[PDB]
Amino acid sequence: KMTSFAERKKQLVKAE
Amino acid sequence: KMTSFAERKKQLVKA
Amino acid sequence: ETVNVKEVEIIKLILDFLNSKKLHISMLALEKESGVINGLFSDDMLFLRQLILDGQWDEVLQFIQPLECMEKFDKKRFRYIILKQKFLEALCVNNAMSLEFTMQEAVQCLHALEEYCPSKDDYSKLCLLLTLPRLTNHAEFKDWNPSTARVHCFEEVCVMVAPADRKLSEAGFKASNNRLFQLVMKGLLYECCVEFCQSKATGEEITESEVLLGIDLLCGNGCDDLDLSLLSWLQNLPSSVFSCAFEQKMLNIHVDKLLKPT
Amino acid sequence: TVNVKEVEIIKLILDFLNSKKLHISMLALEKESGVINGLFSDDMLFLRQLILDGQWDEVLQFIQPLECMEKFDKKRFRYIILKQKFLEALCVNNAMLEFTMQEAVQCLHALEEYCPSKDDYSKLCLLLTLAEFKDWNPSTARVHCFEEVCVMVAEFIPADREAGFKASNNRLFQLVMKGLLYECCVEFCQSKATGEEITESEVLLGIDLLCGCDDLDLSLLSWLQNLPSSVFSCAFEQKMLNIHVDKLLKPTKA
Repeated sequence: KMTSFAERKKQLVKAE
Repeated sequence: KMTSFAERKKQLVKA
Repeated sequence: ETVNVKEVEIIKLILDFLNSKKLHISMLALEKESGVINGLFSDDMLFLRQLILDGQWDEVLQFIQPLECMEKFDKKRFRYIILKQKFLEALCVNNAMSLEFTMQEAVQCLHALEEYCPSKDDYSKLCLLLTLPRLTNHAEFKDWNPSTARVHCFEEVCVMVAPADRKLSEAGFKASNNRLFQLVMKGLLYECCVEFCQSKATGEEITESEVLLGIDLLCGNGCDDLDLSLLSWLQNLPSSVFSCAFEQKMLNIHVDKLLKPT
Repeated sequence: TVNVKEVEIIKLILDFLNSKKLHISMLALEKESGVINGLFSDDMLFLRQLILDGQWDEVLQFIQPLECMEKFDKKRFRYIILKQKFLEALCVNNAMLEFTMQEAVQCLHALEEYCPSKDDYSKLCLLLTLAEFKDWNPSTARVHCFEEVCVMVAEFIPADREAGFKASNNRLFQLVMKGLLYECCVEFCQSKATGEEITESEVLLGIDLLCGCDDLDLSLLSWLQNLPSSVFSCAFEQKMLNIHVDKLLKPTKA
């Protein structure tokens, strides 16, 4: 499994 | 002012 | 290069922690001593809270009766909760008297609760508890405190009553669920990262397991602790490793739970 | 795969309550959790709970086996014990069945033979007419009394040792601030990786103490792991860090 800072940022901003 | 990171460990050790 | 923090918010954090660990006597002591309450309730919600925490059940009933004839106001469950707490307190007074009239009071509370009970089986369980020499001899009511039960009753009542409060700029902050434990673990991770960066630069590159097993929650190696080194280090740094895909390992915590005295 | 004990967290909270002198809450938490911040022998803990629960004659009977020793000041110990007893008696008398003035006068003349100077006792005699030094809280007074007797009885009552069970000093504050800085660092790393401009003052202002509900994970640690070892020694300014602490609005009721 791989994840990036940009991926986490987009996961957070697309969840409000 | 000051620029160091590897020196931070030594400065903390000097105590 | 300056940060402002409020001690009242730290006390709100530790209040949330005490509530999460069912240390409600400590929580009430801390509230009445420091004056702070985690959350912003109405001027009448504070009165309802003080009534519930002091055992003024008849006053609580006469206080919400103006809200009886409403719409989504579940008066059945509200009166059930109130009268059930009243009956359990009368029962705890009765079984510890061993008498006088506390048995009469317990049976009167049981008859008053006879109607608002959600099911006849729960009423049978209540009348069965009435017989036991200690209501704590039941698996469900084994660990049952008056203070914790009153706090749970207030938490269940406010969620149904809320029915307003005054809006403010930033005076309405609560403490998020398990915020102090989260901040403590994040500070421990900050210490781990600072140690990993000070050691990796200082030659010996240990595996990430080393800095995680080197966690010390009680004693802190950093006397000043905040050097503000990690932020300024990230400041002047090439922006290519920020777009570097990394591993998504999960953080496994094992909590040694508290052994509360009975 | 880490180990976290709630007892250590409660010790941090105890240290924080002692730093702000919230001793009623500290004692309530000690009693409700069974946790004591610090190392103490089985006898020192007994003396501690005797002093905290207000058992002064029992304390005097407990420490009497040590008054016969040479290197001991049996004059100041009884002095402070009977002084705290007399102050608590005067306070419980000041409350609006009364026979407590007899006990107050008895506790006063019980410590007359133990004061260092006579003018101090003379001033103490004037307290029966009232509140001239009203930071005197019984819980705080009992804690100070236990500390002042422990800094002298521990020579005969050994600690059975190290101080590896004490919750340090202000450690809860340090860990909270470090968690805030971890949140700042992760918001910075997310910003400069998603194509957003960012500076140092904005991430410092973006501190949400009560909670930006960024969940907890070791993502930054894995990013440090999978990052080359040739950039971990850079040149950056060691900034002037200051934390203004809005102190407590301690109410007036007891």
